[PDB]
Amino acid sequence: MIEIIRSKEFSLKPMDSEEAVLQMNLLGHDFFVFTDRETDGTSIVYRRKDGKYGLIQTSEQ
Amino acid sequence: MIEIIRSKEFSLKPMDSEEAVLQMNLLGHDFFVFTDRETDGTSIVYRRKDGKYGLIQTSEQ
Repeated sequence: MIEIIRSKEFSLKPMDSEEAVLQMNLLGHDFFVFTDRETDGTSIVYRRKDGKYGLIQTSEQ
Repeated sequence: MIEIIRSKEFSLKPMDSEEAVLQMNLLGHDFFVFTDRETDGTSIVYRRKDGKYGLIQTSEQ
């Protein structure tokens, strides 16, 4: 049985995806939360095992 | 060489993590973007291979 774990802080301090993914790779986590200082908005960086990375962008609706 | 791919839409329509993770599991994606209608804020649901799920919450700073 799973638990869905609530966690906000990975790094919230705004940085590029390259920056985020960098640290995503340090944890070895399949994904990392970062905001992009451009707009200071939330964008998540994930490990695309195809040789890419999956970037998501949320600014609410 | 990677590309960081920009994509916002997985489902932005606000739903619980359970709801999101459900569909995360339909894609087989290690993670899924959903907002939580509670506050209508962004929270990402990810596949914790430990038998959990990783939930992230972003409401900006």
